[PDB]
Amino acid sequence: MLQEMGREPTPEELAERMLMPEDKIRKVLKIAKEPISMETPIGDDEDS
Amino acid sequence: YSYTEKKRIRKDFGKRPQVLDVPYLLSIQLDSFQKFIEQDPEGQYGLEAAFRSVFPIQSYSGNSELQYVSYRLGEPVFDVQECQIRGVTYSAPLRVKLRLVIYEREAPEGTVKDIKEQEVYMGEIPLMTDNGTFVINGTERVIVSQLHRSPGVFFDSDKGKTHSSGKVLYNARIIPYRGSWLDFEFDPKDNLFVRIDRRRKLPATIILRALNYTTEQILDLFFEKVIFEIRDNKLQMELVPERLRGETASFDIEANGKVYVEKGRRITARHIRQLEKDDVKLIEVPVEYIAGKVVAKDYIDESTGELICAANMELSLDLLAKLSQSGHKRIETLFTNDLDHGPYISETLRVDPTNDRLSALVEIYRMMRPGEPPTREAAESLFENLFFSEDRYDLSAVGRMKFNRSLLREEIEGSGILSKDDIIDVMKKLIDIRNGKGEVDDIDHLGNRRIRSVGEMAENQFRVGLVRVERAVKERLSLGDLDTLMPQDMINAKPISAAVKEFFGSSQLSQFMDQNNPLSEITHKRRISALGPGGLTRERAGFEVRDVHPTHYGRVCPIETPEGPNIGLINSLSVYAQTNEYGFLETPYRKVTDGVVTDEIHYLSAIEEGNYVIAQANSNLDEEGHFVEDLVTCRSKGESSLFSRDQVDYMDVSTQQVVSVGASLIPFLEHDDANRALMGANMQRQAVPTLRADKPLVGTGMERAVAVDSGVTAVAKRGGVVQYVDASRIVIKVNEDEMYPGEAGIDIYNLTKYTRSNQNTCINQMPCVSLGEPVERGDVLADGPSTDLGELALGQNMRVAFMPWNGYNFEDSILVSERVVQEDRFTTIHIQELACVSRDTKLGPEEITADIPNVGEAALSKLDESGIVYIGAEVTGGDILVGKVTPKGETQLTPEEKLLRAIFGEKASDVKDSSLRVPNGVSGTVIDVQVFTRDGVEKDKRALEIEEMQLKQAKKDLSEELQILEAGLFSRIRAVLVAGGVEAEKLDKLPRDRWLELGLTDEEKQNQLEQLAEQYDELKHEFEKKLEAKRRKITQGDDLAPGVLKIVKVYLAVKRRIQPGDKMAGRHGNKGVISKINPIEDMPYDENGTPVDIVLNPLGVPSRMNIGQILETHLGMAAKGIGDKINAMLKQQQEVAKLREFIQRAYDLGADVRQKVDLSTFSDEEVMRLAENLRKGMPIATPVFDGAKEAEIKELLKLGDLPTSGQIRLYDGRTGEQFERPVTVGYMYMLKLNHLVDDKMHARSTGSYSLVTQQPLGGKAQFGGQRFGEMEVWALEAYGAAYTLQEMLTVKSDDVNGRTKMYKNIVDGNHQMEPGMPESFNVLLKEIRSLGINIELEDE
Amino acid sequence: VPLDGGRFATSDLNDLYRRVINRNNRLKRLLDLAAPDIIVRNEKRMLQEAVDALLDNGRRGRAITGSNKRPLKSLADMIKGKQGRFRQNLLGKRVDYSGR
Amino acid sequence: SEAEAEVAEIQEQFQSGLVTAGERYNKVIDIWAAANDRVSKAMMDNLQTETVINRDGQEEKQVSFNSIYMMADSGARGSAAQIRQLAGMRGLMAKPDGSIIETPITANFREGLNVLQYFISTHGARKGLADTALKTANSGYLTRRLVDVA
Repeated sequence: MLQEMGREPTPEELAERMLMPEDKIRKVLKIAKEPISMETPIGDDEDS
Repeated sequence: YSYTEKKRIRKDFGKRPQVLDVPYLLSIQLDSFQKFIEQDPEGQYGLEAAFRSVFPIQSYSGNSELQYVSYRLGEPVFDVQECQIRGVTYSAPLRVKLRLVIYEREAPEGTVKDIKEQEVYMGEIPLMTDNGTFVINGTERVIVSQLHRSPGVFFDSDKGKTHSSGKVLYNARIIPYRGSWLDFEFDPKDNLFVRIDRRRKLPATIILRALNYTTEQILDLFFEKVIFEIRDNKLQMELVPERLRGETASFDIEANGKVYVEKGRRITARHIRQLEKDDVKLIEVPVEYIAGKVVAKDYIDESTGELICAANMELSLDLLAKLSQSGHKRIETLFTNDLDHGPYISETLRVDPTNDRLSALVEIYRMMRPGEPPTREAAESLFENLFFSEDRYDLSAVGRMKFNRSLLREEIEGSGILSKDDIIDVMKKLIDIRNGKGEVDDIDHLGNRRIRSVGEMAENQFRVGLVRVERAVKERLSLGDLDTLMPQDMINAKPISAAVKEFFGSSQLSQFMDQNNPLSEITHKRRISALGPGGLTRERAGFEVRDVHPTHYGRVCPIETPEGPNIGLINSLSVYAQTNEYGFLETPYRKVTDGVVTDEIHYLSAIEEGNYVIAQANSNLDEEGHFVEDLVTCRSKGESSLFSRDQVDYMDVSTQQVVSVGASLIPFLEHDDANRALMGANMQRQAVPTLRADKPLVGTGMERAVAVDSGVTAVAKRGGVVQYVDASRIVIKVNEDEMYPGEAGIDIYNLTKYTRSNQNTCINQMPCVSLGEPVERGDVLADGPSTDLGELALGQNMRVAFMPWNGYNFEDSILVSERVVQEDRFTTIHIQELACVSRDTKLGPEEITADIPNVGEAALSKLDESGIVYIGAEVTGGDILVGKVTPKGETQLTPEEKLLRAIFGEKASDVKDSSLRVPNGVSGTVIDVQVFTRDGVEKDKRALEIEEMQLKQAKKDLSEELQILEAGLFSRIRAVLVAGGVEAEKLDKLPRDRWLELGLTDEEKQNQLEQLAEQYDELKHEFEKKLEAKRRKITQGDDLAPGVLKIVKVYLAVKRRIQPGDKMAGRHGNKGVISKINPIEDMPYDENGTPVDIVLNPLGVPSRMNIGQILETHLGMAAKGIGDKINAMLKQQQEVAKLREFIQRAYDLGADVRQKVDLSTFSDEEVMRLAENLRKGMPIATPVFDGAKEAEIKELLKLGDLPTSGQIRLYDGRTGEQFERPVTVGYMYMLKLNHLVDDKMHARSTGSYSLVTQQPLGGKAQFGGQRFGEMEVWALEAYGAAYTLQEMLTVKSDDVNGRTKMYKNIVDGNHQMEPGMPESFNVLLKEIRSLGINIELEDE
Repeated sequence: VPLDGGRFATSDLNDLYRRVINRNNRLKRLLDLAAPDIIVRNEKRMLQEAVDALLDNGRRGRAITGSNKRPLKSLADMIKGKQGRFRQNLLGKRVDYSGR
Repeated sequence: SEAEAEVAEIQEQFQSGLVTAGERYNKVIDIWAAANDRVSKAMMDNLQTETVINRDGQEEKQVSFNSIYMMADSGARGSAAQIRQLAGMRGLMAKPDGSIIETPITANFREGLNVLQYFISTHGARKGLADTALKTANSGYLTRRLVDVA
């Protein structure tokens, strides 16, 4: 769809083409990410 | 002069005529960007460099490959403003032209084959402003040019490596631009060795054998063949006379029949000269001379094929006999004189065990691949891949060049790939250095060091994205179908763009900029480091590189450090310098000829400089002759001294070019120490814009250019006449010639009002200008937050005294009056924002609506139907500004509350609060807000209202735009017709479009009629597209995260006024902190009852010595005095000519000033308005080094009719009487800071805690407790406060039961203690036991 | 533990137990099946690897990272250095009832 | 001027080739140090008791009433070398190499530095500053070790 479009297709456009409704799109979109490891120093310097 | 100069003139006292007007300043960043983008045909850079380096790419067959043609970028979808609005990165889209070329492999390359010569979108690309920045999620951010060690070749030696030796070892290092590294090294044992990438050692000769190679040609190469001839019994041997040089004669070295030399006798230069003289090459010599010498080459008996002696074998006399017998009355041998040409090679060779080339190949493999079973092609392909493959290896012929020069070749270019001659020439040169001829390199010298600008790094990221591409490419090429597989059927732009993102948001350099101060931003652009990948680290780095090198001069400001662990690592450039195109530097210099300084220029390197001999601009010319004094301070060789006059190559231009900008702007600092200088220029950046724009009156001169080049302001892009004005926009008519013919020449500028600084401070613009006035191009039209008339205003100048007062300025501390507070002048603004989200939950959607339970209606009052605040409201902590609620479950409770609600009996809610509220401890003003809602989620009531308001406002603005434009063009429409007949009122009253029927001169004019028709339609068409595009731009909803249904946000307005604790400083180190404001009556004051503004403690100066602040003070009293002369003359309302004399006199006062000016040139109201501008005090420029002089402070305080001592009898605010002695008085220009108690101080009673450890938190933002270091505990170790110890160990921190106990006991009045045991203890014990041991407690 | 997005945060450790238990599962699973001991060896070397890396990740072999490419904090590391317990949170400590 | 004529003479000697370079180094550096000392005597005698004030008598002087000197004599702030910095030539300068430079400073803060003179001040300035930043860790490390024993 990107090649066809040249840009990012929307949840609705793919709700059409993937053949299922925006419920499940937005649903799965809520789900698919991973945990981010407490011990990361979001303090750029080693303080936090 | 120019218009804005005329309005306010700053005097100057530099006298040395400068040659140069400064360049543009941020040229470097924009140029690297340009380089990266710009379509280089041939010198491939950045993009084209990448595609060229990589493409074409083919498959495994010999049919199919992919072929570059060209590329293109598009316009951005989003303008700049919508991007930072939406929190969107700005960028441009990308197309590239690809040709899927294949070849008929049945044919040889029967190229009439499938071709998909088409175009491909992939990935947008963030882009630069016309100013430099990149916005990321609407976050203007900056990335900085770095320096690193230039590639190539670098030699050195360490002093003391083994303790028994305590001696030096010479060693080499080299790298390419790309690919693996390589290391030559000696040992103490006079042997070269080798390692790659610091792999383990090798005798270099192993690899030499690896190079298709034999020992024969070694010994041909490195050494001469010391030839013998056994002429039937006895040894005769050839001899160049200069082989025996400083050599002790072993035997009675003689001739045909002549002794030049006895045994044990040094062969002087004389005997060499005799030997030379008499043409004597061969000498009768003892056979014994040989034994110990080494054969040159493998010799055999031809019948045998067997070595009577192997090559690289010491010689003897049994072998002498044997060889003479075998048919050898000549013997080459190896030359060896440590004086002349001595042994290192054969040492390593006899050490070199690997017998054949293949032993070399395999052991080289085996170090390269230890454990792994060697095969032939493994090692072969391996070695060639390392340094003979174009792919994994390049020099970036800057390298290649450098290597020619490290070899002194003719050439400069080549491949990115080695040759063997290069290698051995390095080997030879290295051993030559070992012998003493030549040197090793230096460090901290700038020709060893190369920059890294942006497009370089962009390019690197780009091509590694092409790696992440090309793997998958190759597979799907060799594997998939060939006829059907489109070029983009394989393409994944995702890792490419994602890596662009990673670098743009996770690099060390991707950074938020400092727009608190145009100084701070612009210098932040002009910062440089050595950090990150291919960089260094604090704990690993040391001292020497932080320090100065002489060759910084003219190229680096040495003044510029952050006062922290980056003591010398960080540093910014200087002023007038430039880059070598390669990534090194240059600097201009005035050529000097015959004594005559040539005004020409040559941007010399760090390297050419030391050769020549070069002069200062401090010199006093002999009026276009030569230098006046014989002993001229010249410099060459990396050092300066005194030489004659015609003896000069070059000269400097100006006395500043060493400096940076914040370094440049401090006057008199030649009279001042450096520590206070650098911390001053540091604090010079941390400044804050005040409410208004007060200038200084002491200057340097450059500040105009800085007020320009940030791009913060408007400019006269083109001169013209002011057309229309507003407090948010201003229109100009462009001059006729500056107006292009196709163009209407009507510029506008819509102006940035109240707006967020990244450090949360207020932003505006305002016209410093009037209407109906001419303007020459480049003039500024609206000043900025910290600027005035195109010049800086970081602070405010005002009154001072230097004396103690009752302890109220004890240690650098400050006292002030109250008057300032009544003038509010050091008052400023801030901005504070908040936000909220409409999510969807498992249970349902979070609802945004005014409806709430348990409603203290007080704050509900200011909310609307949808639960939203009305604009112009005033608030404070805890107030409720947005009503959001959440689908809730239900709960249960204890019998006591059950009975409670049973007697109350309020009922039935299954929804929970999620409303937004002000932080406790804040109060501000409501200004502006915004909602984002999905394109697909319905736009709420006021959401539609706001977007309707926006379509209104925008459509109004664009209506006005095209309206005015269209009037501008209907001007032409009416004008062009008037001299063909006339329809004087037959034209006007009847409708406009029906003028096409009136009097017509049939021949030509109908084309005009239908061209009028054409433009009438064209214009409304252009508005139609404007309308539709803009309206869809406005109405299109939001690409919001999953669950995020819509969000509102809010911006406040807050001000803050002065209070003790708010730091304050000027430009001289002159810090200080406040203890008090003072009533005006308490002011000590003068005979004339004018009290003072500031008092200061004169203790510390003769130790810190920022003495320019004194001269400044003198001048600060001085300058204003003239403004008062004039101000009286204005109120007294005197005359033109009086002031005219007064003033031109005042200008043409100093000794030998460079600037020269007239009045009579100018007309009257010009005089009036500059006089209006100067009444507060005439401003002045002190060039920091060629400033004015005390004679011109004193001539001047005279004219002000003051004590030239500048020091006065004053009287006491409290007692009225005179003090002992006088005190110096005058004005200095002062600054206040970010460091301010309101954002700084904090208290923490009791609140949140940690989770694993139950411990109080840190940070005022989350109500942070203050940690105590353990040395604070050591304190009461030395005191013995066991109970406070207990307290602060246990109850304030960890013990839950303890903290609770204490809470309730205090509210009982009870001040009594109870311990528990810290949670962390047991936590450990558990962890320990998880590590798997039985720790345990021996209970009592 | 979660955040607003239903997007969570985890320790450095949980994967250690996860890999360990899974490799045990593989091991016992393959002991049901009477394979050659070559793979038995390979699995158990992975086992001891995971074990002593849990005890100390960056002691013995090339240290172990996540997607971070930062190495993973050992148990031992938590007891250790300044962010070890002793020096971090047992001797110096945040405190209630104070201000500045 | 005396110093200039003398270094010109020693220049002529080193040109002649009798005297060496390190000898000359010690010679020049010592005589500049003597020049600084003479300047110090000059300025101190010309400041500390520069004040002549008469009481019931022709002339007599006492301790000066100048602000700078009494700041030095109280021990509140200042010191003779610091007053020399503002007023006199202040000694000579060691480059970051650790060497010591042959040509000391001529003017002062009152008159105004040279380009090169301040460019030269930079070296030892930054040297002492990095030391300011980076001698303290030794102290704290040391300290907690010491107490860890005891």
